[PDB]
Amino acid sequence: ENLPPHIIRLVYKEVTTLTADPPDGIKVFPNEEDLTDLQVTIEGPEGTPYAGGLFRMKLLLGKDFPASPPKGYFLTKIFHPNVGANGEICVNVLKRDWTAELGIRHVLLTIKCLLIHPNPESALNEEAGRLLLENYEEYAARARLLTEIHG
Ligand code: NA
Repeated sequence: ENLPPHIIRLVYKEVTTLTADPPDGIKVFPNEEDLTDLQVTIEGPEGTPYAGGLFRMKLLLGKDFPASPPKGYFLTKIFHPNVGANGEICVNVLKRDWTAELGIRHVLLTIKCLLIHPNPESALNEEAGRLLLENYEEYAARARLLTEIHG
């Protein structure tokens, strides 16, 4: 398409490998019609305020993938410093150490890991970031309540 044939091949193969052998806690649900839009679920890790939740999310392979990371959104509502009001996952965090040799597997691991260790210094959710830093117990409680409803 607007993606080079070698990127198409590499994406399709990497998505197949993710269907068969995903990171623990992660499942992928490829769309046969749009290679560029990938639905994913991530289990809220134990030992975090997201424990027990199943978080639906999607990746959109934009203009400049793999020069830039895919765009990520949580579809499951969440109270997390790095997730904005439309469910967008902070681009600046996803871009840390990004190079074009990275792919979908790294993006999904980075998101899963972000549930365990948020980065409130790059807060899209200003209140989440503030509470995490100033009153963690209240951050955790808000996040646990939302996880009970939405996860
Ligand atoms: Na962090």
